[PDB]
Amino acid sequence: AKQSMKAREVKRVALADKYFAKRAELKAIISDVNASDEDRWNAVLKLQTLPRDSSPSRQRNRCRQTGRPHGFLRKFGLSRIKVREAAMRGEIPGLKKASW
Amino acid sequence: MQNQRIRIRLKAFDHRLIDQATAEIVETAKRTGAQVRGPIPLPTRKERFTVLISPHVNKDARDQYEIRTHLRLVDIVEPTEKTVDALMRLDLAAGVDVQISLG
Amino acid sequence: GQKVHPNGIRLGIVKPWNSTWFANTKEFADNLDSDFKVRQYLTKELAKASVSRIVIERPAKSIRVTIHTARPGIVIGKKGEDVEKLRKVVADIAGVPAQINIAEVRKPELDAKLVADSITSQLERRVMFRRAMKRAVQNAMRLGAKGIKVEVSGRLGGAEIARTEWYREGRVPLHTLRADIDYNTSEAHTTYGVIGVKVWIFKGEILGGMAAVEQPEKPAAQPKKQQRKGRK
Amino acid sequence: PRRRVIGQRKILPDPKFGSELLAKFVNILMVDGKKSTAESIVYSALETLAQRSGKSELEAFEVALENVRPTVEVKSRRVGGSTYQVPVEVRPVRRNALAMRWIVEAARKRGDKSMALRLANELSDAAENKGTAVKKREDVHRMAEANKAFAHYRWLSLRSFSHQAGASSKQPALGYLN
Amino acid sequence: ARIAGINIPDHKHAVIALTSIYGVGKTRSKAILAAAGIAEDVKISELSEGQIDTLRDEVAKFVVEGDLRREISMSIKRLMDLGCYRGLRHRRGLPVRGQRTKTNARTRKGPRKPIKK
Amino acid sequence: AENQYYGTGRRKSSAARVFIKPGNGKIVINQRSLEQYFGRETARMVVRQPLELVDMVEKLDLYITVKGGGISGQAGAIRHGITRALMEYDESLRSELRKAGFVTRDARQVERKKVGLRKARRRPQFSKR
Amino acid sequence: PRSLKKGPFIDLHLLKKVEKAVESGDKKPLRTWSRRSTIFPNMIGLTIAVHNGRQHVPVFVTDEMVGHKLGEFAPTRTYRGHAADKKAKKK
RNA sequence: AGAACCUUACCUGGUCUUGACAUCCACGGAAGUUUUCAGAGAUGAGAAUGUGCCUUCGGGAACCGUGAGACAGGUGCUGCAUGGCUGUCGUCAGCUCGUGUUGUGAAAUGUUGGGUUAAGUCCCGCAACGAGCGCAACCCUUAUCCUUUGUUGCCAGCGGUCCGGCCGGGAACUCAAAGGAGACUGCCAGUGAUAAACUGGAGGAAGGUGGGGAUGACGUCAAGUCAUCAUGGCCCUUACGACCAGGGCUACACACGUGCUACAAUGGCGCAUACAAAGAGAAGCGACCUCGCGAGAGCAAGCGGACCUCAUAAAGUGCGUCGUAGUCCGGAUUGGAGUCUGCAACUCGACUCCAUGAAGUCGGAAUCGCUAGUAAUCGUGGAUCAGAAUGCCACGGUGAAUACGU
Repeated sequence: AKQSMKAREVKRVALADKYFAKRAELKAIISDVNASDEDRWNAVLKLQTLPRDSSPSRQRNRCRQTGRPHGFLRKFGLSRIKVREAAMRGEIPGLKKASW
Repeated sequence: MQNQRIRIRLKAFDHRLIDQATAEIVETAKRTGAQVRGPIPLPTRKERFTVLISPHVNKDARDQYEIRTHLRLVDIVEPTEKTVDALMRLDLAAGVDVQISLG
Repeated sequence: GQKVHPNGIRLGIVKPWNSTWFANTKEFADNLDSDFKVRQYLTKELAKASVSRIVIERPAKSIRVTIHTARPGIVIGKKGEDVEKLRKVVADIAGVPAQINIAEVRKPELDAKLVADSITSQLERRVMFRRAMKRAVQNAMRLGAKGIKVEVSGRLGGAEIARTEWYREGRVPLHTLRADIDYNTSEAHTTYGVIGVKVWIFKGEILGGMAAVEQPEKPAAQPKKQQRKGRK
Repeated sequence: PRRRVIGQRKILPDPKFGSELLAKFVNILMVDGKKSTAESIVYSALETLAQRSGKSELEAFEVALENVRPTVEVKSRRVGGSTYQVPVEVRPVRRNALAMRWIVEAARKRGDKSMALRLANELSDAAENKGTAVKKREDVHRMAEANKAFAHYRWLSLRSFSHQAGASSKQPALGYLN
Repeated sequence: ARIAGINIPDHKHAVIALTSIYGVGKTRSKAILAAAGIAEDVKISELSEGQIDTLRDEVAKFVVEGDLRREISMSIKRLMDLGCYRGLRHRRGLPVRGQRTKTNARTRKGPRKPIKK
Repeated sequence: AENQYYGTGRRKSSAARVFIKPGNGKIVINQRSLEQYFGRETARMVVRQPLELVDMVEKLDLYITVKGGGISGQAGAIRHGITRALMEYDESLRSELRKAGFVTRDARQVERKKVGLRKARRRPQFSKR
Repeated sequence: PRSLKKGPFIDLHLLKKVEKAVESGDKKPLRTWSRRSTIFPNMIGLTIAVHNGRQHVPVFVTDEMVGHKLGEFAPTRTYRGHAADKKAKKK
């Protein structure tokens, strides 16, 4: 359900590439432990203001083929409902029902 | 501790699919080389999924799905790469991938 | 109207499926979406003829499509250009060098989805749906299969209210877990709204599908019964 | 209910014993699932009884396990008329397990410095017919020995039975005619 | 011997015995026992009072509760003139740091009261 | 068995491999002493417990390998692996020890958890209104 | 209780807005949406007006307020008390 | 099933309408990458690298901004307008499909009785006859045991040797995954109406349709989802779309469902001491490395997981200890420090650790699951998975009472 979160995610991967690539460990290099006596100063602590949407921490995905409100499953690119649906029709390979 | 001469892995999604695909690789390995190792079974892998049986509600029964991932050794006593090129090429049955390497 | 989960919880335990490929780890998702896409786009291209089963397969270094039809050579075209085009798009979607072979299923001239086409027409045109499901089952049992179940739903006959109805015949077990057996869910709309048929068809309880392998893979085809094993 | 009679299963032995009366004593002494402690709890108790008297290690154990132990039980049944009871004779297996259960509940709250002292003293106390479950054995057997004078819905059952072939006496029944 | 706290035993090992004698838990009690040369394997009830006096003396340097709980008084008092909301919840005892409060709550958030289910 | 008579002793998913011969009475476990592998454990008094019965703590010699399970289950397994192996005085020895209970294996097998529950078989409770 | 990632920073987003204002000695409400921010020496003496998701609430920034992220001083949410109901009549 | 914003419905604030996305026309910037800065971020300006792709170099695709239609999009309403899909009775022990018959018929009969059962299974028998469904079966798995492979598995004797399969070497052996064998309520005895079959009996790894799992009929219930998804009638399309930030479900008054771990001592503590199974890791985890109170940190050989790592697995075991005293159980709160994905952890997130220290004595009405690898209880991994678990899911440690009776 609901296209706006699916719309957000599709824009995001080109915006990951554009903002975040040049500014991945830059947080760490300029501020944190990699800034060992170098940087840590104001004249360099203005450089990362473009990436905020681009960040992997907002790259939630959900169901990669329709969208779904939570309950995503990363190994299929699918969800609870949509896995069962694809299995009924035999579209998924290697698929047992558990018995041992 | 007797070691191997070459390193080979056969990878498949169910129990019929590994036995047929292996039995065919072991056949190619005799048909293009003299010196052959029969396959060791190795600990097969099993992935656990739980999903709901229905679109909404209930808790009493739900659903559990399994996918097994099957590993065969094969290998060859001779370390001859030409046999491994042929091995991985002529394996186009039951949708198994064999992964090659040297050492 | 409990509707037990009619095939999903029954597979891979000597019951073949409409995909056979190997993946694991985190890339299983990238291979499955790609497999959905090739299933959706490829059967649309060979839609010129009716089609009875679809099998897409990924062994070492190749992608192999098996397709099953009511007559062979029919989706393969004339010359060979038609089938090189089918292999162009299978490679394009999966991203691996492509193969296709033509093959037919057991009882080819009958299939789950061609019964539901037959039942749908009467309903699409808003006339003669009160004996149509029964004549569909009769024809269906004259062309093959050891038993058939049909369930029809819709705003049926063009009615201003909903109806469930069904028709069952012969031997169609429902806890069965051995041999492939053929299933289709139709969905379609016409002027008054949506109709649908759930068509289960049952060929055989050991006829059709794979069989259980009758050996270990461990003794067979082995020209040298050792590497060393301490015996040299 | 029940389509068939179903008996007890096989129970496995424990790494310190091959005797049954010992293995069944450690078993219902089991809590948290961990028998491998209970092995010791039985053998540390039995040595303390054995210091109290040296003729046996079993002195207080064997008669406590007789004395706090029932013989009969009463169920309550009524679907019409008036309230009645039906006594039943039960199996040795459950007579024994009520008795051992009651010994291990009573001894663990007895509050002495070792579980070994607590059990040897609570078997020593019930052996002499003055412990904590002597009262429980005496009340429960009194009620089952007494309600043998009653039967499920007696007043209609006394006409109903003699019409459908049966006796003219007064007898207990398992929720049916008499 | 017991004298102080909620987990000091009588006739059990030394490791535990310093851990509610105020200002010292397990980590320091390991270093203290070593420093006097005392084993991490004697029961404290077996000692002279003057080995307990040597141990106690090495506890007594670290912050006792009397001064800890004054730091927590001044902590709430500083925070409430800010209105730092985390701090307003810390005062009342409201599980705020990463927790739910709709739970079985009575000891912190108040007893049973007349409200609908 | 073409060097030593052999017992398998698999109990509770642990297996005691036990190779028996005549000897000076000793035990070797895991290419070591009972003190190395089972140092400071009740498990050592268990593994002598079948050898005391057949009066073979001093004249049966033994070589022992054990993997799987946990501390009690290996002790239990070696108790079955010795009595299994003991065939080489009489062909009825292993028959009779089984009759006495030492080859007798418990009635427990593998079982898989089921879904829709909180445990192997243990459905959720209901108390709703 | 919670340290603010492993090494030192300042918060880059609040720095460019504040730095130019602390030079002017401004104490006027600074229109801020960027609430994922910390308090630092450069930030004392300012008044940072903090969007809550309905409107900005002014937080007077001072020397006593170090050890905190912005937004907690001004309402994060309302409470639940001990006596209320919606249910009533009015005609 | 992993909810800071995102998520995501909700709410408020910026900002635009072909629009995050496809094709089709028009304009500015190549996208990609490196890099300073303003503003909240959207977005933009400047620097430096590149001007690729196809071609009428008309012009456009790619990403991004701009604009127009056709058109895209819609957790848009209506679940007596619907499709797909599923929960219930219940493992009820019955239901249905074709057809005859008895009654004027509605409809029964079968599909109901007795005895027996997972069973429409089986003895007896009436109008039910023939057949399917539930159930039985094929099925995967275990159990010994046969059987083959012989590493990334193993080691009785033998070598290098600290006595570790690490390696010369060996195949007795588990051992992994698979052909399967064996066990059929078949036998004997009791029970049972002769009888199905239940129980007992025995050898054996193992007997109750061997142990486990798969496994659930027609279908009323106007049952629940238009919110995976399909979809008409039918509404917006400068929006019931869409880009960006922040706030909230997870508040706290309590009640309520479920589960977790405690209240003990079958346990905790101190010291000393032991053995797993299984599985996850191609933007990832990961030996060594230097740093770290610990968790972790950045670097990296390595990896494809029977090879490398999570991992010291814990409870349990050895000894001593403890007396109902909130303790020798429990350790919440809180001060205060250290960490993770990311500009950014404050309220809404997770983990480590230092000091102090409360609630809780097995909980009332109510109430369920369970027949044995179960139940109970302790750790483990995994699905999920940006970041993290008390749960779930599956595993392995230690592993129970009883099943008369309705």
